[PDB]
Amino acid sequence: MNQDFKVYLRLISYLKPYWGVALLVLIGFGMNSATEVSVAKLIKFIIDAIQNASRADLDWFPLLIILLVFFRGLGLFMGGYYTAVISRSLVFSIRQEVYAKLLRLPAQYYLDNSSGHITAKIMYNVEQLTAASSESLKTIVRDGMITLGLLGYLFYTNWRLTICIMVFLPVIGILVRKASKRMRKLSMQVQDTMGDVNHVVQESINGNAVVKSFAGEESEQERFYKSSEENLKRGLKMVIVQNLNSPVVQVVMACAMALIVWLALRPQILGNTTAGEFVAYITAAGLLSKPVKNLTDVNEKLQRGLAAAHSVFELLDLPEEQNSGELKPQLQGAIRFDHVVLNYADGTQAIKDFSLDIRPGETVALVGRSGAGKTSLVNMLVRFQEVSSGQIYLDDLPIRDIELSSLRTQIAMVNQQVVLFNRTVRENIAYGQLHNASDEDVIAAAKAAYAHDFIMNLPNGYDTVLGAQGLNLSGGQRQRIAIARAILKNAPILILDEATSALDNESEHFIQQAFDEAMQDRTTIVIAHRLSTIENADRIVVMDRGQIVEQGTHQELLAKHGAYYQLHQ
Amino acid sequence: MNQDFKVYLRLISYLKPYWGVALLVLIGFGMNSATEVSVAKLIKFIIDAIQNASRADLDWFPLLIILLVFFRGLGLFMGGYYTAVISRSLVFSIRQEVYAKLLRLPAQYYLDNSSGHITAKIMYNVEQLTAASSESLKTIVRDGMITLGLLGYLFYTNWRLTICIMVFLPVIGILVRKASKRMRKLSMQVQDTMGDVNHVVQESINGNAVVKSFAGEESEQERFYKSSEENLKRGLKMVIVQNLNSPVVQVVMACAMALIVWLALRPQILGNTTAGEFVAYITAAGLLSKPVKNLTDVNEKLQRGLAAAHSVFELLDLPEEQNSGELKPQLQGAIRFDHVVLNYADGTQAIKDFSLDIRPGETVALVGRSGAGKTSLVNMLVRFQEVSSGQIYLDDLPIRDIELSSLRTQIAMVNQQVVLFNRTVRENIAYGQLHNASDEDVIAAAKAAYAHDFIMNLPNGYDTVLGAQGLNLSGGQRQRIAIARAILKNAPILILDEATSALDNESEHFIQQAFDEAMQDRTTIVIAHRLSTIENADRIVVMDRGQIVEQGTHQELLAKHGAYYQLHQ
Ligand SMILES: CCCCc1ccc(S(=O)(=O)Nc2ccc(NC(=O)CCC(=O)Nc3ccc(NS(=O)(=O)c4ccc(CCCC)cc4)c(C(=O)O)c3)cc2C(=O)O)cc1
Ligand SMILES: Nc1ncnc2c1ncn2[C@@H]1O[C@H](COP(=O)(O)OP(=O)(O)NP(=O)(O)O)[C@@H](O)[C@H]1O
Ligand SMILES: Nc1ncnc2c1ncn2[C@@H]1O[C@H](COP(=O)(O)OP(=O)(O)NP(=O)(O)O)[C@@H](O)[C@H]1O
Ligand SMILES: [Mg+2]
Ligand SMILES: [Mg+2]
Repeated sequence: MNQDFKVYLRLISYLKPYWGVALLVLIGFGMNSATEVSVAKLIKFIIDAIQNASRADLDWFPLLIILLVFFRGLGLFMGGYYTAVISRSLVFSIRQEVYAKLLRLPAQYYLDNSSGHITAKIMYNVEQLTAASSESLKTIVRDGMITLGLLGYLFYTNWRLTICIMVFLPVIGILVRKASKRMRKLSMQVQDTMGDVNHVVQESINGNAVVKSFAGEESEQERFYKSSEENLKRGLKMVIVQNLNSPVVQVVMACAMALIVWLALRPQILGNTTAGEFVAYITAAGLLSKPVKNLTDVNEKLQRGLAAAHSVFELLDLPEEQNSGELKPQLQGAIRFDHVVLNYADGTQAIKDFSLDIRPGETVALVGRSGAGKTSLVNMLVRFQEVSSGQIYLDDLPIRDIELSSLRTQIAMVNQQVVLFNRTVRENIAYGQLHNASDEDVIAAAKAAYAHDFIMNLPNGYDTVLGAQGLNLSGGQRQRIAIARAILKNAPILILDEATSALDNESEHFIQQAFDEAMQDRTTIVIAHRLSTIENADRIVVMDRGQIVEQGTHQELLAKHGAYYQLHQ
Repeated sequence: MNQDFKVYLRLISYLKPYWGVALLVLIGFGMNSATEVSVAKLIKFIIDAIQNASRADLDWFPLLIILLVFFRGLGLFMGGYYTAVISRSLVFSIRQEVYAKLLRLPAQYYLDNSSGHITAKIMYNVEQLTAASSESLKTIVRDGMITLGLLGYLFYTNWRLTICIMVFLPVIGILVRKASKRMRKLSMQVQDTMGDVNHVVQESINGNAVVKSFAGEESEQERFYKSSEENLKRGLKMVIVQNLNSPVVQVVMACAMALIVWLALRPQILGNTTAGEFVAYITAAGLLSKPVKNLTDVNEKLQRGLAAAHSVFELLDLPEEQNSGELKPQLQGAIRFDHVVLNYADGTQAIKDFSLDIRPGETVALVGRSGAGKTSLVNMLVRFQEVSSGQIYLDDLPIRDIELSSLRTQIAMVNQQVVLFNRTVRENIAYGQLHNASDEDVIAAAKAAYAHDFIMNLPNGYDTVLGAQGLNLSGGQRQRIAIARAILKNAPILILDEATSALDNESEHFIQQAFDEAMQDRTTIVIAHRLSTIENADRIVVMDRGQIVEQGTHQELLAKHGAYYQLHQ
């Protein structure tokens, strides 16, 4: 339960480059505090000048008005503006850090956690951090200082009476604590339910074709309501708790007021400046009412931001993709699987004691049933999945010794399920590490794949902004953009995971003919089911439930009368 | 520029079932207004009882404290709580309406607009509507009434002086308007940039494999910063405008105060109850300072919510999927394409004068190059794309005459790019219209596809919660879940758009053997490139750039020595 202090301290580490502007908020809120205590002083002055008859003093009051207010504004702005600067800026730094963390999270994270839930963390939670911090830091400092000024003033004015207020403080302290802990639990619940609403909406957007074909609209609406309504009945409860706590505190303050007043309304009243001194105390006691109601109202906002900071720090403390390395060039591309075993988070054993040695500039074809672990094997080469027992040596170097970005930039991949961005055709080909390729480099790539001619037929050529998943292009078309992207990469190691599955006989013929000219001392791993493209591979690896069955050339395996010979049914 | 009134009125149509609780906020904020005006009255009373020596009257002051505060809280809660109820509830209704609208948006919307941009509309914008409305309605009503009470009180107290305040109002009015219009433009900019940040993050999540393989992290970070920073320098500008407007208004109020005071500090002061009457006016003038600063501070929050309501109403007024119909059963499934033409939003002509007549319980195979318009044609049958010229008659009934949900529920679809949810295996098979299928129905479907045995090998059988895109399953595996889903549907019309492209020779053999038993007077359209599965089709349609080339049986077309004969290379 003490974990709040740990989160508070962590947050403070971020406001180290803001110490300069931090005192600029204290100066500003210190003078606004000075302006509120000066109100009580002015009411005593205006009475004393009317009582002890001093019109000469009263002539100054109009000049004092346009001065107290001017000096308030100048301090109120200095305090308010810099608070926002510190807050909004500090949160911008967190938004960056949280995003950077995300890009460092492994492939399993992305698989286990939906877009909606992930989004709510960087969006809703970091946005809640902004609002809560920019309003709580403002109120807590501005109205906190005001309270401290007026408490000080009441002590200088009459410490005998002000000291009776301190006995009523453990009541308020217990009342604010009970409400605070209740609203924190609710803050946790209001943010989770919000990530749930985000999840429901994001999924509906992704699966719009299934939602439409299978008429799932009523069912999506139902689950949207379910999560939407929980989120509503939770924020309502939080508001009831808030809107009920602040006045109960005001009433337990009024009881301290009346008791202090009944003692101040004891026989000997002719001591203080009749009205002047008496009214000044009552005015400074009332000038305290509003800044305190503000301090109790900010508690909802404060519990909300604490729940969000806890979520942000949790995200930033998640285990991420392990990266410690060296910048090797992969040269030609020798690959060695030494007693490799691949276990998925869920305990599935996709690869079992797989051992294979690929020589540089060799075309090795992975063939087998679905569930053989072909994609699983190839995914290990780019560290999408970490080796759990065994080793992968790329040029006799343990794969994990190579710096992650140095490995990836050297291994070209044509994934089984083609992934495209909502960017131009050119931006999709010259993506990431290829974002410095010239227009001529892009056209060269699209020509190497059978992509150039269809690109030229699109409404805007290479500048046709592709839709959501490039779903404004046909099946085989999206597939050739992915090939163009990998060809442009021109990497020592190439990976073709069902790269032709959506291509017509004339596209498949040109691309395979253009992949004969792409054995430029380039090691390539082909996962194909069309026994025609497999046929010309240097080595054929028959896989079954993460193990090798057979190995060898198209002739060798057909002569063996086994699995490969039987696959020629 | 007047469009704000149109948005305001629209919003009012939502608070028709809240008229009951609406007066409960006026009662509550009316008594809190009565409590603030009673402060000025009490300060006059406390002075008058001290001046005109009435200790008997002063004995009541302690009871009045615990009464004014008690009656404030009871009104402040009644006003504050019901405001939140009305606000949060009204917005919940909008969140539902906005979501319902979304599910009614066409397939092109989903293609043209990214998940991130769409999300920001239902999430960020509807969340901004909540915050802005629940805080502006509260402040505008509570502090609006207070201002009206104190203005009234100052008129009863001294209307000769209070009337001089009205000449200073067109100054404040011009000052608040200039600031208001400036913050509105900024509110527009702060929300758009937020949808941009959402877009960048959502894309990064979807394309994590490309971001990883092509090392696009630095580039994603850059664009995240670019949109993140714009959003920061815009909210900062809005805050500067706010934090500078409120005090300038306070100073132009102080000038009206000093002028009213210099007239009240003219020779004849011995008229009013010396302190009593004078102080009461000054106190009620100062009790006005804070609720007015609140009314000028709420302007930022108000411009933010207006920009969001404008966005929400724009979303709700978008053209949606046209739906006017009749509940026909599609019976056996006769389909007639009459001089059909398909033009995509962007002007591409995917289908040109396509005419074809399918008889019920016939297997018609669509064959041709990529870019033939096979997917385009099949997509029209489920109204994913509307016919632009020509007609589609399903059982001699114009397709648009059939009610949308009635068409879709009767046409089973196995899409080219398989789409799966982050739900259990069973929930993915028995999705939407099939969400009432029993466990035995699900197992029957997965057995009909080659799915049952691999499902049984997964960590949790039919209860294995599938990942993001079902990417915790292999290629051919995800494909068989989609087949299972369509088999479970058991529809009169079946559509197989490259439904076997990821299946091994033994899965492809079982499924095609299990699809021979799925010609139960069922019309099926097969888009295949494996000339083996096409071979047994009743009719073969050779397509090229949205036109038919050749038509006929496997024998007829091979004997024709044309395109189909040439495809047998
Ligand atoms: C300690 C624990 C308990 C707390 C407690 C205390 C007291 C009670 S109670 O039941 O007696 N109640 C209350 C008792 C007292 C008060 N308040 C006051 O006596 C102070 C009111 C006031 O006169 N405030 C003011 C005046 C002049 C200003 N400034 S000025 O004179 O320079 C000026 C400038 C500009 C204008 C207007 C410009 C436009 C024309 C007017 C005046 C400014 C400014 O600038 O902020 C502000 C409030 C209350 C209340 O219940 O709310 C109960 C509980
Ligand atoms: N992330 C994952 N978590 C758990 N199990 C997984 C995951 N990815 C794959 N598997 C399982 O591991 C086995 C082999 O997977 P996979 O490597 O994709 O096979 P494959 O040979 O590429 N098959 P396919 O592409 O369909 O012809 C299958 O039973 C998968 O469901
Ligand atoms: N939403 C869209 N907007 C614009 N053009 C599109 C859209 N969808 C498809 N097209 C284009 O229309 C043509 C035919 O599309 P499509 O119907 O998907 O062909 P296909 O025959 O299924 N090809 P394939 O699946 O790759 O073998 C192609 O040139 C596409 O890029
Ligand atoms: Mg695979
Ligand atoms: Mg297609």
